[PDB]
Amino acid sequence: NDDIDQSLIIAARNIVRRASVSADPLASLLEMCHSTQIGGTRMVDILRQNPTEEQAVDICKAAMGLRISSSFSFGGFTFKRTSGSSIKREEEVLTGNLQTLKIRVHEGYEEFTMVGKRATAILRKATRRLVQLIVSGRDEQSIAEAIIVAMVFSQEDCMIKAVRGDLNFVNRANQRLNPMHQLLRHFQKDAKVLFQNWGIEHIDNVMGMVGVLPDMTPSTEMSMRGIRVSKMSSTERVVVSIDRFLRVRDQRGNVLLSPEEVSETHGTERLTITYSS
Ligand SMILES: O=C(O)[C@H]1[C@H]2CC[C@H](CC2)[C@@H]1Nc1nc(-c2n[nH]c3ncc(F)cc23)ncc1F
Repeated sequence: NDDIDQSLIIAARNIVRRASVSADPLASLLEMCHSTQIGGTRMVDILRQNPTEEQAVDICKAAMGLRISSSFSFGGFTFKRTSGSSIKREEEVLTGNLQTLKIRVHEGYEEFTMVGKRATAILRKATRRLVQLIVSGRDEQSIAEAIIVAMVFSQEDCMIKAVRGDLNFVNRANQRLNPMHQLLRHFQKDAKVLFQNWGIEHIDNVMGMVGVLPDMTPSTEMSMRGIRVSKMSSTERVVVSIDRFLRVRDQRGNVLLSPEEVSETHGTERLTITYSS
């Protein structure tokens, strides 16, 4: 039933936002999920039996020890590893404003699939290197957003040095964002410099694959390095941890979800959401 899911998501998102601004968001979130009711039934009972995988929903599921999708969310996009592997190595890099950031750099060749509300992509990358990106979204803006995420996700030096400012982004709870999100929010405010310094190259026009330029204009002759455009599976469930501030981590310690990665809501629920604590 799609009506339950639509309302569950709407409820989950509101709960995570309202909990995130608490002193102990995890406690606050557990209180809200126990008493809030969707269409009569208690929410806890829905999470236990509902198959929906969503950022806010999987946060709530994780909060009560339920298995969730191994995939992780970054910049709104759901990354699933199709091939390859990497390992973590806390490096320290230098931005284009001489600000130092301690970043978890991933070493190894990986293949991914990015999925978003308004764009998808296949992303090949390796140690601080974007090999290939085949984005395919709704329109210009939705596709640019997907490329910005890919560039920041790649951890390439040109992207790091493309920073032109001091990164002091905070969240609803007025806490500093972790490095990778600091970079992301900066290049979402304006990706002008990022796209210039990324670099262009000559492309060999193949069907479907169309190139794109730093101004977001196509070309069958030249495109940006590794980035192509186009037009148009199973789920592994795994145990996950959650801490005070609703940061969900897999066993290997990588942040799968956080309040920072939940979308905004439309708030036209088909079922009855009574928010009790
Ligand atoms: O590293 C983390 O703790 C999180 C942070 C928020 C989302 C992202 C990006 C940073 C990351 N989560 C995860 N990242 C990765 C990953 N694999 N290969 C990568 N290359 C660069 C990168 F940058 C992250 C990754 N694999 C599993 C994850 F679960």
